[PDB]
Formats: sequence, structure tokens, C-alpha cells
Amino acid sequence: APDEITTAWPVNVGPLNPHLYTPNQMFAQSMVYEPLVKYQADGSVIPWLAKSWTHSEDGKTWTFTLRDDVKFSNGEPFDAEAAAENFRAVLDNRQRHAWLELANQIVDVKALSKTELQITLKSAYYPFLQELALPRPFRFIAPSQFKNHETMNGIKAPIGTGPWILQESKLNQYDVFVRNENYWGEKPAIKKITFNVIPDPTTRAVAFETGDIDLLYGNEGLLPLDTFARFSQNPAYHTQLSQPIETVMLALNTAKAPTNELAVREALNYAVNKKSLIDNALYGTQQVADTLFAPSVPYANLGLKPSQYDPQKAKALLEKAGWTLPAGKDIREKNGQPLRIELSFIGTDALSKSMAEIIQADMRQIGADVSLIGEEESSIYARQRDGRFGMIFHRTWGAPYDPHAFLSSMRVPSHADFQAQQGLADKPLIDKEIGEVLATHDETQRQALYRDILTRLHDEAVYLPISYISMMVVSKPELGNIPYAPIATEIPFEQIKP
Ligand SMILES: O=C(O)CN(CCN(CC(=O)O)CC(=O)O)CC(=O)O
Ligand SMILES: [Fe+3]
Repeated sequence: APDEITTAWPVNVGPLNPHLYTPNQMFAQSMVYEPLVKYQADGSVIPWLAKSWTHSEDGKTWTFTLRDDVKFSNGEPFDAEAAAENFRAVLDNRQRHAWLELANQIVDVKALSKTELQITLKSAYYPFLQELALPRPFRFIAPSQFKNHETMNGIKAPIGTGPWILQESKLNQYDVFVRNENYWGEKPAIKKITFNVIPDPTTRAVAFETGDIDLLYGNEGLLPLDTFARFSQNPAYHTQLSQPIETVMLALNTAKAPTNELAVREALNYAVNKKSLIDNALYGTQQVADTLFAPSVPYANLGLKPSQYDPQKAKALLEKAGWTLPAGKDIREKNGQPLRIELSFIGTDALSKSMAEIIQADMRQIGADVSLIGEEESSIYARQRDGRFGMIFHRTWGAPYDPHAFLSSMRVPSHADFQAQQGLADKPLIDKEIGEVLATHDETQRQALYRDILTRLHDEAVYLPISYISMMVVSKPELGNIPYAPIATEIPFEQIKP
């Protein structure tokens, strides 16, 4: 069947509530649900469910003109009432969306007619349109499928306007999607997509080698990277590696001994041989990261000075800070206290473990004792939210989140970044400036504020950037060239064209 494919995902796609997070998978929410405006790789948006829009001079009131020809997959019309009901349903759960500042800025949403939708904002929020473009939460389910006139407590059928329809889901086995034959836009070439639930990366590679699946698409965790490199040379297969999409880093706890000392954080940022780490654990497949955001990220080409691998310098910094080696020991001490740092990661994630072992080795060579704390996912996320870590693996979010949304979220205390930053004298100023940068319409001031925030974060050595990672593809050749989505968390199945 040349227009049916089988792929894999580590978990089910979830219930496909458009307005909720885990266990809903973003790429799948994006398959069914659509936005008012669609994000493009150049950073702009184009008309989508909204054909056009205007705003007020003060930038607080926006009026969208909607398409008039869009139906939900169940035949019900998409109109301004439906869109307004969705916004209400999202904002009824406002607390859950704190990380996204548009959810705090929207003050009112109302359908002025079937085709006119008015959105009012607290302030002149510059990332407005890009945040409407996101996979979640501002996309649209048929209001008939609300439960008790809400979505925050669940939905009935996951009815969107999008090019794919969920056919069926079987927990821990598979999810099947079919093409929407009444889609308002271009019809996908592919008719059916089956997602086999395959949690282990090795098991995913095996499934591809046996012919059980036709396509694997995902980030650096998709399959073992040595196997990837092998497949890349195998003439029976097709593989791809995108340009980098986001940063993988450690976050260092500025509020916990001994990472509360700037000098210790500086030393750590000279201690890791990142090129080696990438060649060893990532099989040469990713790029070295010197800064939180790659220089290609909007607002982030700042000429920030890299801390290159330099164990001599790391040891000098620590000696100067009073962290010195006792007679016959390899671990430094200050005030009888050992230089001991806990590194938390997801313990069943083989790649993270491999990286953690490398980081531990490199840091031992400069007299820091890194203890590896590998735990289940829920325990790691809990550590991130409450700052119970020394160092922790973390990542940025990709386009169109990076940098404005990721920075916005640094203000939210129940996220790793806030927690890592909590010990900085200038954290309140950073948070103030993050608030300002998002509202400011003076473009000169906006660049200054991004420079200031990112520069403080860099100079304070809050992070240990490791790698700018890429999306990876393995496919049967008959599927052809597999496109990448502008939005880093989306999978553009509708663009596959054998
Ligand atoms: O996952 C969440 O609950 C919310 N996200 C907000 C950022 N997300 C977008 C999302 O979940 O909608 C980025 C991402 O998950 O890549 C927090 C996080 O991932 O750290
Ligand atoms: Fe998220």
C-alpha cells in the first residue's frame, strides 16, 4: 500500500486534547488541530484559519478575519464562535498555561461576527502571533466535543480541522491516523499513518531493520546513534540529519553548594571536552554548543565568549576559589568540604547515562566528584520543578520558542531554569527584564534587553551548554525525501510525497 505508512513513537499519542499537555504528544495534536496563523521557517507567520488581521495603534486589540469555508472533520463549521469558545476553554485553565505569557496577556476574546474574531491583550505583546502558531494550546476542537462546556476536564472525540483524523488508539500498542478527505487545504499524498508504540531506541532500530516500520523521525534519542551512522551508509535505507534545532545543556544550581559559587560554575564550563563527548556518546552526529542559544537563534548573536575545554584553566579557577587537593586525594576540598556535585538524569535513558558518565570523568580530572543520580522520569521532573539538583540535563525548545518563550518561562518558579537561577543576586532584574522584553515595542530596547539577559546568564555560568542537536530520519527509500517542520516539535507528515 504505497500511500500507507507505519512509523513508531515511544508512547501513544494521548487523547488528543488540544488544550492539555502530557500525555498528549505535540506532533499529533498538530496533525489534527490547527492554528489561526501558521509559523514559517523565516520567523514570520502566514494566514491559516485566519485569512487576515489588524490591530489597534496601541497594539492591544487584534481583529482576525477568518476563513469561511472550514469545517471540522465531523462536518460542523469552524467560525469565530467556535474559535472564541476554544480560547475560553484554554483560559479557563489559565494556571496551567503560566509558562506561556500569551495565556496571561489575553484579557478578552469575542466573536464579532461569524468571520470576525477579536482578541484583547493586557499589553502590546510582541510574540503574539508566533504563540498563536504553537502546537498547543491555542488550536481548535469542535465545541461540541467539549465536556460540560469545558476542555480542561477532558474532551469527547478529538475533532479538529486538520489534515489528519485519529482513527483509533490502543494504549501501549498503536495509534492510526487517516487523511481528512474533507480538509479545507491541500490533501496529503499519504492516506494512512500507523504509529507503533515502541519505547526502547534499540527496539525501534530493530523494527526498522525487520521491515515492521517504514519511518523513524525524532531527535537525538530516536535510535542508537551508532546504528544511525551505520544505516546512513546502508544502500537499502535512507537517512537524514537536519540542521540543529535546539540546545542540550546542563543547568547548574546557583542556589546549592558548591554550584552556588561562580568560580565553580566557570570551572565546570572549562572541564568538559564537548567535541569528545559528541564523538564518543553522540557518534559525531551533533554540534558542540558554547552558549545557551546557538548564534543563529533570533536575538542571540551576541559575541558571547566561549569557555573552550581547558582543564588547566578549570583547575586554576578552582584553586583560586580555595578548592584544593588534600594530600593523596583526587577530589578537592574547601573548609574540609569535598567538591561533590550531584548530576541528575533519567536513569533508563541510555544516551543521558552515557553523557553523564563522560561528564563525570572529565570533571574528576579537575578534582570535582560528580555523583550520578539516575532516576525515573517523574522523579527527575520533580527535581527540576523544586530545584532539588546540583546539575541536571535540560534542553531548549526550538523554533518558535527560542528565545522568547524559553526566556519567558525562566520567570516561572516551577521550572528548572528559575530554580537553577534562583541563587543569582540579579535574578529579580533578569525576571524584570524578561517581562519588559516581551512587551516592548522599541526594537532597540528589545535587542538590548535580550543582550542583557543572555549575557548575564552566560557570564554567571548558569548553564553548561553541551550540544546543538538535530532531527534525524530513517526511512524506506520509496518514501522519498522526508521534510522538516518549521516548528521543532512538529512532524510534517502531510508534506511526505513518495
Ligand atoms: O511540557 C509542558 O508541560 C509545557 N512545556 C512548555 C514548553 N513546551 C511546549 C509545550 O509543552 O507545549 C516545549 C516542549 O515541550 O518542547 C514545559 C517544558 O516542556 O519544559
Ligand atoms: Fe513542554
